[PDB]
Parts: sequence; structure tokens; C-alpha cells
Amino acid sequence: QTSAVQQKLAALEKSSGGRLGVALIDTADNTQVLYRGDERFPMCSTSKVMAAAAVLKQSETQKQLLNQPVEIKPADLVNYNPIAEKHVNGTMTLAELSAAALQYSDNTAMNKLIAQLGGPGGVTAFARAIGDETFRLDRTEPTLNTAIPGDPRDTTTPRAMAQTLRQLTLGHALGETQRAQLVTWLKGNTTGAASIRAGLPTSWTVGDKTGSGDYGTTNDIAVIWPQGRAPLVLVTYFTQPQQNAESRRDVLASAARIIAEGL
Ligand SMILES: *[B]([O])([O])[C][N]C(=O)/C(=N\OC([C])([C])C([O])=O)C1=[C]SC([N])=N1
Repeated sequence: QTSAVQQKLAALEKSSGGRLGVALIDTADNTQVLYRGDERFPMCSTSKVMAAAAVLKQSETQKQLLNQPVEIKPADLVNYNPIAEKHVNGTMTLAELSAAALQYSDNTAMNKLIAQLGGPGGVTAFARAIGDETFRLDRTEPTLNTAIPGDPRDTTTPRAMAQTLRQLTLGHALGETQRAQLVTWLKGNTTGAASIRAGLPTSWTVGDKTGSGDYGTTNDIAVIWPQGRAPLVLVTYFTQPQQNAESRRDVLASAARIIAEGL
């Protein structure tokens, strides 16, 4: 039970020196393609989709929540804050925080989403509420990116994340307006052109959230609207043996290319 596609992904992984995890859902026929689909990987910033979605869910019963100001203080800045540092000693709304977290991967923005949900466990609780029994968020930014091999903290599986991303962006885990907002945010991501998108035909529309961390952890989760067919959901996770390993977005592109060529 090893397909040509899975054999190619194994070949790619071997040449990469690291560990690769892939999960595809083709929503035309609901079929799946997985590679290490039930192994755990550090999420790094791909976890920001779950936090933003959790806040969107809260906004379904609070029409003004996304307009609520949140104070940003100097002490709130962490390792990567390109948007929040512009608002120090001021405020950002929860919408602005969601956009910054998703489209620029601002880590201070993520921490405010996590706080709005009552801590990392509030993010996990939302995951469980929408059927994901695998996701776990245990820490805030920036320590949730330590990505230590064998550490279960702040991990999920490719299979679980693909399923959840489908429910969030194409399914009914969120209200219609909230689903549309999440899709809009993902489609406007600034960080993804070298990752999954780089492996797919350019005519296709992609909405994604990247992740980066220690152990050269390089991730991307995407919803894809190909030319001429139903949407796809694709998760590509990659992590390496050495703590100081360099980013390998090319490996994610290569995985996406193999998946696309298998359609
Ligand atoms: B998320 O995974 O996109 C947040 N990423 C990080 O905090 C890390 N790097 O982010 C920048 C600075 C944008 C990058 O160079 O990829 C990070 C945390 S630990 C590590 N080695 N890099």
C-alpha cells in the first residue's frame, strides 16, 4: 500500500536529509493522499490559523469583537513583530491582530489572539470543539517554535491539520461570513510564494499559512483552487535533525509538485 506518489515523496525526503509529512484532501471526491500522515510535527506559525479561527468563532456571538482594541506594550514584543511594533503604546483591533498574525506571521499578534482565548489551552479547546482531537497548543510565542524532536508540545499531524483546514475554510466549522474572512486572510498571505505555491501551476489560486522554527522546521498549510476542478487542501510539514538547520521551503514546493503531478 505504497503509491507512486508516496514513493516519490519518500525519495524527496531521503535526499532532503529531514522528515517530511504530507496530507492532501481532494474535495472533488474526498480522497486523500498521505505521507507520514499520522506522525506528529511541530506546527510553528501554522498554528496561527487555529487561533484566528477560534477568535472568529467567538465573533459569531459578538458582532463588535473584531473591532475591539487590544493594548500593545513594549514588553509585549517578542522575536518577530513587524506589525505590532508600529502600535507599541497604542492598540490593535482583534481583526488587525488576526490579519497581522496570518498575513505577516507577527508573533506578538499571535500572543494577543492566544490571550483572547484564555491561553494556549483555549486554542486547543477550539480545535476539539470542531472535531480535531490531535492538535495541541501548549505555549505562547516564541517558545512554541522550539520544534524539538520527540517533543509533543505544539504539534499536530498532517492528517488532522488537513481535515481541520478543510472544515474551517470550505466546510461549516465557522459561520459563512467568518469562513469568508478566514479565506480572504489566507489568500492575502505575504509569506507563501516559495512554499506550496511554488510547486503548483501558477494559474491556481492559493490561500496559505507558512511556519518556521528551530530544527530548520519549514511548514505550509494551504487551501487551493485549481483551474478546472474542485478545491484541494494540502499540508506540508518538514523538520530536520540539527537545531540550527536552515529553512527548506524548496522541499515543500517539491512535495506540492509531486502531489500535483499525481492528480
Ligand atoms: B512562524 O513559524 O512563522 C514564527 N516564526 C518564528 O518565530 C521564527 N522565524 O521567523 C522568521 C524570523 C520570520 C523567519 O526567519 O522565518 C523562528 C522561531 S525559532 C526559529 N529558528 N525561527
